[PDB]
Amino acid sequence: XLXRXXX
Amino acid sequence: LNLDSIIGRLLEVQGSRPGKNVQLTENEIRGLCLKSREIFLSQPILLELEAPLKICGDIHGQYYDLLRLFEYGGFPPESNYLFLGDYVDRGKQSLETICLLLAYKIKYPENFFLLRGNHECASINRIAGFYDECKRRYNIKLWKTFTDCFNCLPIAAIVDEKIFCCHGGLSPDLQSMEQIRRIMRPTDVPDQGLLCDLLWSDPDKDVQGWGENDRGVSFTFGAEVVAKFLHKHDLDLICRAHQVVEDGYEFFAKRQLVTLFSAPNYCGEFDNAGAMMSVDETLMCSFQILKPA
Ligand SMILES: [Cl-]
Ligand SMILES: [Mn+2]
Ligand SMILES: [Mn+2]
Repeated sequence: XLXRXXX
Repeated sequence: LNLDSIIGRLLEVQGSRPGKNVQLTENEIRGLCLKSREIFLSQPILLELEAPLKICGDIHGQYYDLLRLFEYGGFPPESNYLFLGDYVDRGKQSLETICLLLAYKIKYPENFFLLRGNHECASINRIAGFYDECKRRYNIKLWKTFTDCFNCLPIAAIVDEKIFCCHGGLSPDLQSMEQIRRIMRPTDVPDQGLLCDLLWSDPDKDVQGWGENDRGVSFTFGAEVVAKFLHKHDLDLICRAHQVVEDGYEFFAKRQLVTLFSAPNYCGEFDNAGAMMSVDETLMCSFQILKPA
């Protein structure tokens, strides 16, 4: 979820 | 370049409260980048490695976890190491992480190996944290120096003709290992093609053949692509990283592919361990695991 480039 | 002084300062913080920085000089880090880049260019882009060795997946600037991995597995050169990429971004200490890895590459260039991950790419690390860390703690010129070094990292490795290692995974354009060997360096990571896929693709349990990748680039691939690849090239295992896995490691396609992820506690969603894979002299694989906090 950190941003799906990737949690 | 006083490598032992650099390594000594990087290791000094073992046992400190996780978070303590090691601030090398700008000239020292430039030297690490320039010398390691020379070494990367002097060695093949497709490495041919021998077991035994330890294989590590993504680190993402989790420097104290890197130190734990070395504590568990043996500090170089007590064990040979292959890292699969994604050294920087996301974590708090990308600088210490990459500096220690580059220092060990220079000190032990035939016993310590670093592959390129998709985060070893200016387009990605501009946004995902490494540029900001360089700008805050050093300057942007040093970030470019890092980029120039990353552009020379090797892309894949084959251990004892049996384990194919890369950061991401397979490519629909990968028909011969010679295609990898023909890739010229320095290079950026393209947004499509063989080099892109090797750093970006993912295995998927629900894909037959090649599918669209949720990342917006490259592809997903299924279990039969893996089996066909291993059969064609007389390989036993694909070892890759790139995806967070709860156990630190995860097998795929009836244990024909393994994903390693070495940064524990990476995400807010689920807890994840970090794992390092020990490959013994006969290519038998076991794991050393940083369990989640
Ligand atoms: Cl498939
Ligand atoms: Mn990755
Ligand atoms: Mn990663």
